[PDB]
Amino acid sequence: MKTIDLADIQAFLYRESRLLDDKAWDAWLDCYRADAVFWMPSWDDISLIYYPNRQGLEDRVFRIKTERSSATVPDTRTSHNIANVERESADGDVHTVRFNWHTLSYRYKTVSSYFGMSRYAIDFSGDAPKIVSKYVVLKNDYLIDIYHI
Amino acid sequence: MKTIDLADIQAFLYRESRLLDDKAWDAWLDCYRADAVFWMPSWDDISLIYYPNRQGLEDRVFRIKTERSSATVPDTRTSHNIANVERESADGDVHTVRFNWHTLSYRYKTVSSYFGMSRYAIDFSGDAPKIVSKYVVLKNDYLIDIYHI
Amino acid sequence: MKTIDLADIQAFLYRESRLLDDKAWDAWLDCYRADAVFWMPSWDDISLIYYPNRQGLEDRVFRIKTERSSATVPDTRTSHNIANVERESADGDVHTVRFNWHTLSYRYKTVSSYFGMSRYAIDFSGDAPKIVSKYVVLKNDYLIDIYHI
Repeated sequence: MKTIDLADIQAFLYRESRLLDDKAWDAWLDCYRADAVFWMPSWDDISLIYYPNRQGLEDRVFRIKTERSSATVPDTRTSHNIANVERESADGDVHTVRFNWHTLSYRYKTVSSYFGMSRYAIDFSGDAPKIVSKYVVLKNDYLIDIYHI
Repeated sequence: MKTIDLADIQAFLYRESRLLDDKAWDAWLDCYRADAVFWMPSWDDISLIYYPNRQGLEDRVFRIKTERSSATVPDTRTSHNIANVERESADGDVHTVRFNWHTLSYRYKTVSSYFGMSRYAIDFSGDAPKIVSKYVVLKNDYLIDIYHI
Repeated sequence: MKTIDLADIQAFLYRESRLLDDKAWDAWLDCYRADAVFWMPSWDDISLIYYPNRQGLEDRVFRIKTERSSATVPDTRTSHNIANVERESADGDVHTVRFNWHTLSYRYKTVSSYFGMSRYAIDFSGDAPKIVSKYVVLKNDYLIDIYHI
């Protein structure tokens, strides 16, 4: 049995979000299982982002790399802040947690905040954890990319 | 003996604040002992909120429900972020902790931040924890309701 | 052997930052080894702060005390929020960690945010932990003092 606790899960969440903040896009993608679903719903009061597997995320990372390859200073500096992590369930080595988050983002003169809640299912059966499903609720919805969430 | 550690306390703090963010007002009230004191002092440089028992909080929740029962979209979305949790004392099954917090709030176009420190005494003697005392220092004091703190 | 885990490190980080938020300047200085190096680099796209030992920090605390000794209300209220703490290495009783942070600051009408990442090396060999090295990356760099970071 793999014994996985909240601290193990938090360590993974901190690493995953660090890989975005540090623009380590390939390492970041490797935190996701090839069959990972990634879903940020719209508020109907149609998703903001939906990918049924990781390929969609790979393509989006390709777009980000392409945009950045021409781009000059100032860059966008981001800082993820993962809070209030609660374990919801475990099914074998697949662990489901929810958490609140607040990403601060800065380029040049202006700071932007994005905040909300996320639910992750994470497969700990391999030597490195792998996200099986990501669900993101953006609360300040009225652009946003994957490196903000 | 109930052995209660910081993680158990954090789990409770995350749940309590989640019940506000998710507008689960009755479940939220049940995190508080009937004799709970709830105090957010004013800065004299008279409280912003004071209740000597839970009844005052029940009445305030009634007011919130009444306001919401007519209200249309956009709603106010809140996100609590509990940080820097330190245990201060334990007396039997009553555990006292302090922590910093930052609630982000959004309706329509504008994000609001509230931040400060809180001290909780929490009774873990029952099957579910119960807040015995809540003290809240709002640092950006110059409105605010119970779902922001 | 001193067994030190992430929770022990977090407890220390929370205390150290609390001593700044509560303006306990002498107690704060005592979280730092006399030979502590404190470095907040500039972005070259020359540091914002560099001290090769604690004396520089002592002198800066003296300046802060002098400024405050004449100053009237409203004061500046600060609130540190330490997030995403990851242990990087241990060498004997010296433990190195990185973390993200967001300090909120308020005086009078306006809230200011400072955010970024920090790396600490902390010596746990004595009865009280002592910072041996502090490195701070301020992401929203375009004033700031030691009580903001």
